[PDB]
Amino acid sequence: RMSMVVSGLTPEEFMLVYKFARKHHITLTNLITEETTHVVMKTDAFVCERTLKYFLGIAGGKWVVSYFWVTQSIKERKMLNEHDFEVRGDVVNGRNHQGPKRARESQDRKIFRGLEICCYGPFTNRPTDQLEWMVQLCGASVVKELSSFTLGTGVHPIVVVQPDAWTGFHAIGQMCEAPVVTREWVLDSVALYQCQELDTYLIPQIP
Ligand SMILES: [Co+2]
Repeated sequence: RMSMVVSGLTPEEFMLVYKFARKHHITLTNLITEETTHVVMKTDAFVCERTLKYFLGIAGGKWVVSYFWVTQSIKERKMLNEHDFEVRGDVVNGRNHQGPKRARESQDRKIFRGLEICCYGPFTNRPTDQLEWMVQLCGASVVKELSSFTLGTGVHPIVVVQPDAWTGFHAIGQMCEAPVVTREWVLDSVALYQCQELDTYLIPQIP
């Protein structure tokens, strides 16, 4: 049916979503799950802040719809089409790039097609498991330990790291034969719904 999650709103804005939820029998909740159909983002006149419910909503190929969908529907006294209120961007993508759009559609071809991803080392604003769930949702396979990468030709190993959090290293290459990228690779790739070329995110691996 319809399950809504909400992001970046104030209490008085949450209340309007609540009103809208009651009028149209839409379950409204706090946490985002697979069962959620809609993510309601706060936007400007339709770019939003990159949030966890934003990445996960896109990762699930959901309706990542601007808060304007609600108030306009409240004002026009019926459920408007999500189509005309869907979010277009953030800071990885200004105004137009169609992150959520590529995603609602593409579910056949997922950006992390046949990939083995390892979120290695400490992580901060984005928990290891949230990045893992994100990465899984885009079609990848999660590896927990560097030595657990499949010894088979068909998959490509990637090591995702968040530099700031440690005090990972430049010595991952010493423990495995995988490209090591910064977590921004995952975040952008998901934001934009297009697998980013590892090139700009690769980290110095010391021989
Ligand atoms: Co290849």
